[PDB]
Amino acid sequence: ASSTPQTNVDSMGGGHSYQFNGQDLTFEDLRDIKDVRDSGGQVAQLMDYKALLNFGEGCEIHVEGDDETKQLVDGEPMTLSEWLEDAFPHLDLLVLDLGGDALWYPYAVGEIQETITGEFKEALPAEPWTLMPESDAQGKVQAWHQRTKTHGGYQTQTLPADDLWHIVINKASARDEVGISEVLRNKDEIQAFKQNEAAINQAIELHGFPQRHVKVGKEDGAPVRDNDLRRVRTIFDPRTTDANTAYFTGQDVDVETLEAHNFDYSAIHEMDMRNLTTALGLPLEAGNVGADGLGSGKPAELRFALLKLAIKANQRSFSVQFVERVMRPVVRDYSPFDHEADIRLEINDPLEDIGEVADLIQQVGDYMTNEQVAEKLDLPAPEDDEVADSYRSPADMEKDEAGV
Amino acid sequence: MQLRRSPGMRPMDRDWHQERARAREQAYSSDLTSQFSESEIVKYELDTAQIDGSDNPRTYIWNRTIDLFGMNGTDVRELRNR
Amino acid sequence: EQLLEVVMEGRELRKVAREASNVINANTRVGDVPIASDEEFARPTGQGAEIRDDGETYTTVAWNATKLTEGSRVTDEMRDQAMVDLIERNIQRVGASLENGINRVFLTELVDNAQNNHDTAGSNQGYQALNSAVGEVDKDDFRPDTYVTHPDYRTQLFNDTNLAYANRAGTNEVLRNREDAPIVGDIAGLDMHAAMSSATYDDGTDIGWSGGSETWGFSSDGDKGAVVYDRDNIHTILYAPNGQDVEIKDYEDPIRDITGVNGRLHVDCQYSQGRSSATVQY
Amino acid sequence: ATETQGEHTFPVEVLISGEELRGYTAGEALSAGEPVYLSGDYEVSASSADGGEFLGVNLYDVASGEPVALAGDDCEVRVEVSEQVTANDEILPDGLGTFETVATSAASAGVAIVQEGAASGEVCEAYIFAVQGTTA
Amino acid sequence: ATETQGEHTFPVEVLISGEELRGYTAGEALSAGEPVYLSGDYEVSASSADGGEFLGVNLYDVASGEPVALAGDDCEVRVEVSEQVTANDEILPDGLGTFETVATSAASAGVAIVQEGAASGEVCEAYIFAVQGTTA
Ligand SMILES: [K+]
Ligand SMILES: [K+]
Ligand SMILES: [Mg+2]
Ligand SMILES: [Mg+2]
Ligand SMILES: [Mg+2]
Ligand SMILES: [Mg+2]
Ligand SMILES: [Mg+2]
Ligand SMILES: [Mg+2]
Ligand SMILES: [Mg+2]
Ligand SMILES: [Mg+2]
Ligand SMILES: [Mg+2]
Repeated sequence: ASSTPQTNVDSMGGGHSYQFNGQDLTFEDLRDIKDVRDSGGQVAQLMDYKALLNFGEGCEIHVEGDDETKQLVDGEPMTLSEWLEDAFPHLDLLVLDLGGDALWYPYAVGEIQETITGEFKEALPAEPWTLMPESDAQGKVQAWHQRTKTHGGYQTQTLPADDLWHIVINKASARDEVGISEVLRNKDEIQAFKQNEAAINQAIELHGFPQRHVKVGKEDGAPVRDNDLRRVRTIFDPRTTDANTAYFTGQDVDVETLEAHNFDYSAIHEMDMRNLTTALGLPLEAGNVGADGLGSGKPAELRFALLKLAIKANQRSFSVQFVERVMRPVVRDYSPFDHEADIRLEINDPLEDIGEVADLIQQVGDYMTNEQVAEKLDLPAPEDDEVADSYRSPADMEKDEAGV
Repeated sequence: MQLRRSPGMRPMDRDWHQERARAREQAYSSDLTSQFSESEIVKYELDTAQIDGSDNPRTYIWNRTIDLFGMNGTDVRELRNR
Repeated sequence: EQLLEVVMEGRELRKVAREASNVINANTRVGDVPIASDEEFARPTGQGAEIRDDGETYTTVAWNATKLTEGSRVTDEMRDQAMVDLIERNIQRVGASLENGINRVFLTELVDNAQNNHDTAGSNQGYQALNSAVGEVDKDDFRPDTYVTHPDYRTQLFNDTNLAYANRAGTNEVLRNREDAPIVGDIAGLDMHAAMSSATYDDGTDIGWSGGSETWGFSSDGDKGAVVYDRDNIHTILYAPNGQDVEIKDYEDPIRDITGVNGRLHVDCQYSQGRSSATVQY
Repeated sequence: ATETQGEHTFPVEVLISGEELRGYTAGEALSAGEPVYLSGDYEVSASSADGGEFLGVNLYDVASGEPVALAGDDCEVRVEVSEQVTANDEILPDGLGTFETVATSAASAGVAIVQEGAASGEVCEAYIFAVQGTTA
Repeated sequence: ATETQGEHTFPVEVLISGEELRGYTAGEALSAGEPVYLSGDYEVSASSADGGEFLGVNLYDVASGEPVALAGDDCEVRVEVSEQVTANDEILPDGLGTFETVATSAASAGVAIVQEGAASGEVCEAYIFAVQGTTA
């Protein structure tokens, strides 16, 4: 075969010029994503729920054959997992920030940082709306172009791709190194939602409340002028009126009502929410809306299967890129360990029923090692390797050892 | 100070684009006074729009009063040789 | 499908004053730079005679920064219905207008108050004019390090065989990359070039501006087309009440559906030593 | 009133400064920068050639009967002048959609004062300081 | 212009009320409270006597060529009068950096109305209601 790709990629063109495509977006489009994110309301809350489902449950670092890595780091032994957990103390927060950004924006992006001594400090995120990638003829990122607010306008620079890192969740193809914003992808549905919310709010003000219409004069009678109506407005002024006011009139005064003109804003709101939630891939229930026949049985099981599959796909896509483009470089450059080790970062499932896992262990624990049980149950494995490796319970062995 | 109707501002207005495009699609000729309101001609600056009936789809779609062959609704600019 | 979500830019002027001069971030809108008297020669005297005084005398160059401003006001009906972000566009325009303002203040001081002149009288307008203008400054015992240049002067200079021929320049960079060539910023002992725009100098034709004394250009008898000077001896003094630098503020009207953006900066520009500078004349 | 930049013609923004924007019915078709006067109840029309017909300048092009924004007095405006003008000249509606000087007109008082001078057919900058009506 | 409290002299605040503060280049050195008029493109100079020369009052001391803030139409101001004035007197520039009454001048119309009376050589409080330019 060959040592470089020989199929072309669509991902080359006249830069951030006046053409339109998902990888060709401008700094204005990036700030448009930022404006949707900033401005709050229902749309922001749904996309935050999406970030929390994908990344909010926290994380765990594994190394295949971790114990074999055991080495003196600073006069004391560590394994590579112990070193990584010390290199990234607050990884649960970092994963939520980057995982959030990579759902909103086309990419999460950032820097490695060192101490003055040159020991590793942190992986430091960068504000994704400020940065855009520049790519070669085969679609790989060569440089990062940044512009940012500064005294009296914008300040601009270029950075080499060799010392930033970036992560992409949403892609046009497996070949796409630049990715897609789900905000810009679904911008029509977001605009439609916001327009109908404004339309409902305005319609409630005009039509949701009754209004008094006093008509003055006889039909085909003497005309009443504006100054004449002023003296009538004074008698019926709603600011001066109170609940049990009574009225006395001649025959030629009529106190009519503009009724509240019924319209089903609830059904319109439900329709907007159903459009938006499905556009963002969330279940309808995330929008505080429900439907008949979807609450239980196989209809419930399927929508929750689809949600958990969507989460697993995002989680793996993020996990692989974070290990390959943040953790391995950090191990290679700042660590006594082998960077070619089988590191995994796994992100917790947000929708695990611990009570179901416990009942599973009651049924088939007789076929699981104590370490496999501890893993499913989300606890540390036993301190004794034979206890960890054995199948029958640690308490069931402990009560038998107590028989000696 | 610039209002949305102010002359230097018209090209910024989404509606000025939309209504000029929509005017071109509605017209049968360049004769604006016949086809449009004095308000539209001023507000959307229709003198400056290339209105002539060439962008109206009904210019090209056949719509004969008697059609025994289902020919109506064919658009001549969609044929093999256009 | 949706219409083109785009705007095509206008002409953008060259902005160099912050790099091409010593910038002072002043603490006050008015102030003084203190200046020492020139060096002298120790006088001959007989034995046992009193040594007479001729101590260091001082003066100042006053700065008196003027508030440059630019503003814009738009209705919220327009702002909401716009093709692009109108407030981002007006921010960019306001910022640009104030940078252009600094460059006008700088260039007008630089051209008018330079104390030396080399008159080319047509003739040898390329490298020989730059070398001659360095000579004029050197003859007042200062040494220049920078030059500021008109588009007409640049065009003449890059036609000069001493730059346009690789044999004579010692590199083909001027022929290839014109203004971006490293030799253009490293010529006649000058270690910086500051390419100006034509409109920058104050003709007095612009509204609110009253003109300088010279004509800036290099295409008719008597135009000043370049200035060769010491960058440390020309000061751009910037003052801002609320920071180091240009402030943009978002106005919103208390009553009307009106929003706006207004920029400001205070700038002055003053020679410390006007003898450290020479204009080149057509 | 137009500015030229290369190929392009740009309309000048009429209103430089001030907040005396006020709304009237157009008595006829009017174009941006025209001086206007009261011609009926809240209705404005293009000013005639001497005194007694000025309320403000129209800010945008209108068909007959449409609502008009005026810049009134207490505003600075960009306006086309039909003759050469200089700073301190008082100016007056010209009858031609332009302004002209009081000195040229049959009148003895202006509605705006020239702040920046201009040649015949150029755009002046001026401050509107008065209205004029029927005194008989 | 000055007020006295005990042994101290304080400068008066030239502006009492109003938002009509506008910017010009000074065509000469000017002192706070002087009446000024247009003498070139956006350039102001001290008003001479007998009318045709008033845009507003200078608000702070300036050297020649400096930018000057100026108060005009709709402003309410503290200004030094050349002669005794009373409430409801119309006043206009005196040619001496002060104001004087229309009644005293050769002119027939003022630029400000006295709201609080004053003796000669001291500050009245006045409201600026008009500007005067070259009518010929
Ligand atoms: K006439
Ligand atoms: K007198
Ligand atoms: Mg009757
Ligand atoms: Mg001082
Ligand atoms: Mg002695
Ligand atoms: Mg001496
Ligand atoms: Mg000399
Ligand atoms: Mg090149
Ligand atoms: Mg004002
Ligand atoms: Mg007031
Ligand atoms: Mg007023």
